[PDB]
Amino acid sequence: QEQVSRFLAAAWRAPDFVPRYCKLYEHLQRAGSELFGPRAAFMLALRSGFSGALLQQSFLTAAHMSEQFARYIDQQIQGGLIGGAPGVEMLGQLQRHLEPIMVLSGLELATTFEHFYQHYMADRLLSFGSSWLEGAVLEQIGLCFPNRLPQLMLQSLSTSEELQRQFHLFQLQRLDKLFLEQEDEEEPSPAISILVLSPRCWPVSPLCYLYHPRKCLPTEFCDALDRFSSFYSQSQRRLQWTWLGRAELQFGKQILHVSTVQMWLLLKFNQTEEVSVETLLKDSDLSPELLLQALVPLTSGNGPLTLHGVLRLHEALWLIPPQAYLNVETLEQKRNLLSCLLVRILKAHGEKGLHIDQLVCLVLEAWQCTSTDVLSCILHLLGQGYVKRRDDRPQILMYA
Amino acid sequence: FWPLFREQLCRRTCLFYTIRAQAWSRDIAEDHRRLLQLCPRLNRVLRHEQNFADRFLPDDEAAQALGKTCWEALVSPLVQNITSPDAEGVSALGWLLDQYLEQRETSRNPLSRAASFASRVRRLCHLLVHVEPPSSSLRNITQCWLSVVQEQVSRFLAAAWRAPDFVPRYCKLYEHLQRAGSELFGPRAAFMLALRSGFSGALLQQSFLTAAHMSEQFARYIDQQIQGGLIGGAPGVEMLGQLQRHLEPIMVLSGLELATTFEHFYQHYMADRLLSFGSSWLEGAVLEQIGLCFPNR
Amino acid sequence: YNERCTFHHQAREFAVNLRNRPRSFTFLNDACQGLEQARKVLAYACVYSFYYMDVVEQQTENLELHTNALQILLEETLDCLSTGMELLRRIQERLLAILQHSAQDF
Amino acid sequence: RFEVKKWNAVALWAWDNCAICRNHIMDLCIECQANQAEECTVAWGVCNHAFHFHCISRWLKTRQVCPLDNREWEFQKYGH
Amino acid sequence: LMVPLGPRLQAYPEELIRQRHDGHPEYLIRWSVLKEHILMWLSAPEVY
Ligand SMILES: [Zn+2]
Ligand SMILES: [Zn+2]
Ligand SMILES: [Zn+2]
Repeated sequence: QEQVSRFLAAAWRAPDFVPRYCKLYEHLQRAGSELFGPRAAFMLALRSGFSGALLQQSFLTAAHMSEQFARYIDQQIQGGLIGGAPGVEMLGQLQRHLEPIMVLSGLELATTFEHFYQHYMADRLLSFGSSWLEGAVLEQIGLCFPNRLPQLMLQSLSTSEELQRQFHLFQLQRLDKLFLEQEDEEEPSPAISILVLSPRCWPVSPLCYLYHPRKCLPTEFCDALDRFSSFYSQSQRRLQWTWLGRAELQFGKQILHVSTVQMWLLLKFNQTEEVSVETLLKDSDLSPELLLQALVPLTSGNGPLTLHGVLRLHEALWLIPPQAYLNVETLEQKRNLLSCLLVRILKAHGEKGLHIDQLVCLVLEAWQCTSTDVLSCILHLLGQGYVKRRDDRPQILMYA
Repeated sequence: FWPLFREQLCRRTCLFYTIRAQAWSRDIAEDHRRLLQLCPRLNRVLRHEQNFADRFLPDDEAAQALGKTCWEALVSPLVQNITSPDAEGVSALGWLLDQYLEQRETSRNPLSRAASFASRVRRLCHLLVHVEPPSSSLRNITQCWLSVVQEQVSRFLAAAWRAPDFVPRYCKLYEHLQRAGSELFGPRAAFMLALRSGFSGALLQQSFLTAAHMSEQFARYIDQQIQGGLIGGAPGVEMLGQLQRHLEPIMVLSGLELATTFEHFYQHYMADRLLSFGSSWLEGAVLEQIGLCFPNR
Repeated sequence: YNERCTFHHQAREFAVNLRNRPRSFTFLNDACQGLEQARKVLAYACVYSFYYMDVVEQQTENLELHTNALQILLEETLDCLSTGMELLRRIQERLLAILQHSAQDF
Repeated sequence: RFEVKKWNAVALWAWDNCAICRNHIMDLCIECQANQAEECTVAWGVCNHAFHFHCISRWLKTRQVCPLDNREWEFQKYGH
Repeated sequence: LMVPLGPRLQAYPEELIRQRHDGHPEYLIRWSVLKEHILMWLSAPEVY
C-alpha cells in the first residue's frame, strides 16, 4: 500500500499513467511470488493494498484516474482493430493488462469509471460495428460496472436486428392483404438500416436531434423513415430521429465512409458548385461546433471538398471524425449534495436507523439520480467515518 | 335430450366432411395447379360452420367440440393426401413450395405473375397452420418442408462443389431458405429443425472425396477470414461480421461423419496461425461459438 | 461437368463397394455389370474432356443418372430380364459410340 | 455526383409505487397488510426498480424475469 | 372403404335407396355403422 500510494501521488498527470500502473502491478506480483512462494493469501493482500491506496485519495484525482483507465482501454481497442501487425501485439498487451484494472470492482470509483466508459463505447459502436472485441472485453471485466449499462447497449443492437426481421414480415403481410382485397372485389436504391436505442442505457445528447426531418433529408429517405415509424407504432413509445450514424457514398471510383452530417452536407452539395457556411447553418439549425467538427476532416488532405469560408469542389477513404476525448479539468457537486441529504435523513430518522434500500427510496424521493449513485455516496460516507452499520441489524444505518 | 343430439350431430358432421375431403383430394390429384383455388373453398366452409355455431350452440364447449370435429374431419385427410409422394417423388405441396422458392427471385416487381403466385402460396400455408399449438397435420407439413429443402441443397451441392465461391454461396443459400421458411410458415421451431435436418441429409448423401473437399473448403474459408480480419483495416473489420454471421450454416456439421475430417483440417491451419501470431481473441471467440463441432476437442 | 464428375465418382465408389461386399440376383448382377461398363465409359469420357451438343449432354446426364439409380437400387437390394438385357445392350452400344467418337476426335 | 449505397439511421425511443402490489412506494405490503402485525423490506435490482421483498419473493418463486422490464432479475449486491 | 368416425366407430356403405340443386340427381346412400344406420344424400362426384 505504501509503494502504490507513493506512485499514485507521484504521477497521476503524466500520460503514461496506465502503462506505469500496470507495470507496477506486475512487478509487485512477481516480487511477492519470489519471496513467499505461490500462495493465495498474498495475492489477496496485494489486491487489498491496491484498493486501499486507490481509496485513500481525493475526488478530483479519482475522477481523473477513472477517465484515464477508460481512455486507455478505448485507444487499445481502436488501434487493435484498425492497425495491422502492431495491432495484434497491442491486443495481446491489453488482454494482459486487464487484470490490474479489475481492482476497481466494488469500490466507490466504479460509477465514474462506467459513466466515462459509456461515452467511448457509444462512439465506437456507432463508428465501427458491435465487434467481438467489445464482447470479449466485457466478458473479462464485466463486473466492474455496477448498473451493467454496456451489456444493455450490446443487447440493444441485437434487438434492433430482430426488429428489422419483423419489419420485413409485416410489410409482406400488408402487401398480401392488399392483393387479396384487389382480387376478391374483382372476382438502384439505397439500403437503409434503422437502429432503435433505449435512453436508459445510451447517453444521447439533447443536442443531437432531428426535429423536422422532412425539411433536411431527401424525400425518399423521409418516406422510408415514415414507413418504419408507422410500423413501430402499429406494433408497439414514439421515435425521435438523431443525427448519429454512418453511410457509404459513391463518388466516381471512390467509395467514402461518412457520418450523417457529412452525408447530408455532401448530398446538398450535389446540386450546385459552391456552398456558403451561413446558409448551411441557417438551414440545418444544429450546433455550429458540431458543424465544424463534421466539416474539418473534409476540407483537409485527401478530402473531397475544398475551402476558400465558401465550400467548393477540390478536384476507400475513411473520413469519420476521430473521437475527441473528454477532459476532467459537476460530479463533485452531485456527490456533495447526495452526501448532505443522506446525512440529513440519517440524523433525522432517529438512532433506531433505517434500511438501506428504503434509504435509497427516501433519497430518490427527496431529490424528486440513480440507485448506484446513492449507494456509492453511502459507501463514501461509511469510509470517511460519518455513519456505520448496526451490529445487530447490518441493514440498519446508524449515524455516528 | 342433449347427449343424443351431440352424438348424432357429431357423427353426421364427421362423415359428411370426410366424404367431401376425399372429393377435393381426388380433384386436386388430377391437376396440380388447383391449390391456389383450394384456399377460398376452405375459407367458405370454415366461415359457414362458424356462423352456424355462433347462432345455434350456446356453450363455448359445444362450439369447440363442433369445430374440432369439422377441422379434424376436413383438413387432416386433405393434408395427408396432398403431401404424399408419388412414384417419382413429387407431392402437390412439394411442387408448390419448390415453385415458390424457384420463382422467388423474380417476385419483386409488385405487378407480375410471380407476385400473385407468391401471395397465394403464402396465404394457403398460413391457413393450413393457423390452428397449431404434434398434430397429424404439422407433422406431414414438416416432412414436406424437409424434403423440399433437401432437394434444393442436393442440387446445389452436386452442382458447385468445385468453384472457389463454394462457402459464400452455401451460406447465402442457408439465409435464403431460412427467410423463406419464416415468411411461409411463420416463426416456428419445428421448421428450423426441419431446415437443419434437410441440410444435414443433403450433406450425408455424398461421396467421400467430395466430403473431404467440402471439409477442406470450410477450413480454408475460416482461416482466410480470420487472417484478413486480424491484418487488414476497415475491410477486415467488415469481414469479421460476415464471418460471425456465417458460422451457423457451418455448425450443421456438428455430429456427422465429416466432423473428423473438418477437424483434421482445422488443426493444420490453426497451427500456422498460432505460430505466426499469438493466441488472439479471435481464436477463442470462434471456438466458443463452433466448439462442439469437434469430436476430440 | 462437375455434376457429371461427381456422379461418375459416386457410381465408381458404389461399384467398388458392391464388388468388395433367384431372378432378383441375376437381375442385380446384370445391372451391376451394365453400371460398371457405363462407369468405364463415363470415366473415359471425362478423361477425353479433360485432355445437337445440348441434346447429347442431356442424354449423357440421363444415362449417368439411370446408371447411378440402378447401382443404388442394386446396393439396396442386397419382362424384367428382357428390359435388363436391352438396357445392358444400349449401354454397351453407347460406350462403343463414345469410344468411336473419342478415337475420331483424337 | 454522389450515390448513397447504404445508410444506418439511429433513433431513440422516448416515452411509481410498488407497481406489483400497487401499495405506496414507501408504504407497507398489502399481502401482509391483510395480516396486520409489516416485515417486508424494500428490494432493489440491477434494472433499477424498487419492489417489496414479499412481492418479489412470491413472484420470483413463480416466474424468473423482472415483471417490469422483461430481464432476468438480479438482486443488487453492490455497495452492500 | 371404412371411413373412421371416432375412436371406436367406423362406417361402410351398403346400397342406393333412391334418386332425386345442380340438375344432377343425388343418391340416398345408406351407411352401416360398425363399432344404428345413417342415411346420407350424396352427390354423384362424391359417391364416385
Ligand atoms: Zn409491493
Ligand atoms: Zn409485505
Ligand atoms: Zn426491472
